[PDB]
Amino acid sequence: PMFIVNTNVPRASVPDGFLSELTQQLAQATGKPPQYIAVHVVPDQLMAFGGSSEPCALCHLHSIGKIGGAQNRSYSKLLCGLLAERLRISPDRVYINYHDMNAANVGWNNSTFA
Amino acid sequence: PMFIVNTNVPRASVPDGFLSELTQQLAQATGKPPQYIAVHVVPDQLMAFGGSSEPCALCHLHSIGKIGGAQNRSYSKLLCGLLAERLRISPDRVYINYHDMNAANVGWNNSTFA
Amino acid sequence: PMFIVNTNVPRASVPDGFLSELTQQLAQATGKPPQYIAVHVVPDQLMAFGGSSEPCALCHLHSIGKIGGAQNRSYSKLLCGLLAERLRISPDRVYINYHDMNAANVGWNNSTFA
Ligand SMILES: [Zn+2]
Ligand SMILES: [Zn+2]
Ligand SMILES: [Zn+2]
Repeated sequence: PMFIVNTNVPRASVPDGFLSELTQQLAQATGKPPQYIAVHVVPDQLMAFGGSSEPCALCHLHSIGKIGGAQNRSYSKLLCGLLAERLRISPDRVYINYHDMNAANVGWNNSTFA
Repeated sequence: PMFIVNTNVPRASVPDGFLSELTQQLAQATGKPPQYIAVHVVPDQLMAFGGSSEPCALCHLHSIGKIGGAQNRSYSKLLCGLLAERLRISPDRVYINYHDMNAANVGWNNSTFA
Repeated sequence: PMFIVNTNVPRASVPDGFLSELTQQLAQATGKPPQYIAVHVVPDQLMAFGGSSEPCALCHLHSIGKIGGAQNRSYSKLLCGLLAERLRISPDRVYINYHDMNAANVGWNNSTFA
């Protein structure tokens, strides 16, 4: 899994330990080994949500499998919870795009997962 | 809908009001309420288009529906027009990837849009 | 084709000529003219791979065609090779997501590629 969060929250408002928390919780929620989880946080962005520059987040989760209606609801509850608690972003100002990747379309270690 | 533009144009060359203009025009083009539109501009990037570093833009539009051949032509005319007029980027140095998302694959407010 | 690499390697560690090298190598690999290749490098990112903040890269390649099982293995060897040689990133700390785009879903020059 690869998770990116783009946010207008400033860098100093991203708490120490946040990438590690993301990694741990995504490993558990997806069932994937932590070694395969990548996370990326992009603060200080020029963004708006509903025309408003109040705190917001635009995110993507790519995974080989483990994507679907019920799973995605679970991930959203988890991730919006983290963004609210750690970054003080309202859940109704977060979008997360979920992408189920075919193994043949993910490169890693000089090859692909197919 | 959510729109990102990545560009090598400097931040100081992004005019005041640009995010609001994007929001408004995307609402109008997609037919979706502006409260549902998110926009993100990333200036000062290290980028090349066709081997050179004159102003350029690489963009993504994710939407739950409202994506298709004729619609996408209309979005491109709109968005390239805005990038040309406001950021002084030539339309032939803009790529826009259009992604039609399933509602179950978009997280928002602790759940999905399903 | 368009290629983005997001990395925690610092900007000063990105060699002069890297964008040009990516452009030329992608043109050769995809068989597309360099005029159609766009490249984007984003250094200094807050990211982790497997919970670790050692050097890593998270990448995307979007192309209209030229994506598939064998082609993607070849691109992965090529691109991991470049990131190892030029940015000193281990191949086992690189993910590349390959996205085969329909021509009608790529905007350019006020229209689409359809
Ligand atoms: Zn996406
Ligand atoms: Zn895309
Ligand atoms: Zn992707």
